Amino acid sequence: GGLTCASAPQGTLRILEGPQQSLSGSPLQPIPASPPPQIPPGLRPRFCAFG
Amino acid sequence: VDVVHMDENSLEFDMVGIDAAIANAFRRILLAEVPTMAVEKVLVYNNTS
Repeated sequence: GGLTCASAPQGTLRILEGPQQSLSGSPLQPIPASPPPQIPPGLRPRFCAFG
Repeated sequence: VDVVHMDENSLEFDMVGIDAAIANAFRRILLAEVPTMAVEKVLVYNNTS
């Protein structure tokens, strides 16, 4: 029950949970481009010149 | 004067050979000088609207 002292420890192993692999996909997923505005189909002159 | 299309509440015609100073006079008398009847005084009682 004396509990004598011991020598100096050489190395200290650190145990830790691993990096989060297979979380990010190898291609990227962007928000798609909002489309450029279209001229709508079915546009015709509705105004006739009077008389 | 060549009348093209006339029906109820519309008319379209020509005036060949008249200058702008008489044509504009006809236009500007149609818009602002030909008289009509229209409501002027209103006498309310219980407009609960």
